[PDB]
Amino acid sequence: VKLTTQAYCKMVLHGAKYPHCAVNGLLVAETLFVDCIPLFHGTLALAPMLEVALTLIDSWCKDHSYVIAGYYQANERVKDASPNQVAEKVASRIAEGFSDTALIMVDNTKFTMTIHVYEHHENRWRCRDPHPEAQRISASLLDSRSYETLVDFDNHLDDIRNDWTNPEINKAVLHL
Amino acid sequence: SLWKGLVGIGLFALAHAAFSAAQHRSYMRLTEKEDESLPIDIVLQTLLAFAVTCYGIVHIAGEFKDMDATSELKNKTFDTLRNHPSFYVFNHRGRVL
Repeated sequence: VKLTTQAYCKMVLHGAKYPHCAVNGLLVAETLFVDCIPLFHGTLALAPMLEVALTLIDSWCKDHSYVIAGYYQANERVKDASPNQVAEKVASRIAEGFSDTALIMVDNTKFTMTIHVYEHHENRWRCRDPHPEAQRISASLLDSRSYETLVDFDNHLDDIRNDWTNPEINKAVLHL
Repeated sequence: SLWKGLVGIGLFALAHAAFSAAQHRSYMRLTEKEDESLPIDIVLQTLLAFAVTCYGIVHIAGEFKDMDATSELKNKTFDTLRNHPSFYVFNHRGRVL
């Protein structure tokens, strides 16, 4: 049950690039979470795009021997932290194929220097307790004003030429 | 914006033609001939001024546009459509900063 620096980085980055709309993304492990994906922003109570995103990311992650094992949502309003039906459904669907996946919701009422992890473990996604350098990395890159070249999936559906893996940010944080 | 200069040149030349022709007319009424027509040069000058001026004013007149609505919808996405400015609310993450 580990937090990867780049995961948190991409996560809060997506949270900041669309700061007045609710967002979800998706963590991919091979429990160690290994890479975040920003996929959507907007309404999010609509299946088809979600269904095809899940399918495509499966077809692609098999090639590198990764499985998803992880969700995260971040509501639009700051003063709210509650696992709305949608995320519950998506995490019960992911745990039908993994049976250990964990749900995340960022508090967002601090949003500077946050996590609220749940876990199902036969319970309705109940809470747990807190388990650095990545914080510094986050702060620096945020003030680096770089979130404007972070592509999500919703962008990919308009301009196919993007790359939802965005390895530029990966190598960038690697240099730090 | 060279077509503007083209039009101003046509106008200037046309005015020069009008001046030349007025003074020629005065010559006519002064020598009491009142038989002859205008010299060719003036005619050619004014006519070319006219043609050139039209060819330039057509360009600078403006530009046509399609009458098929969806032409201007080719480049557009939900992000513009969704905002609804008259229903804005600010109790969100940005107020942190």
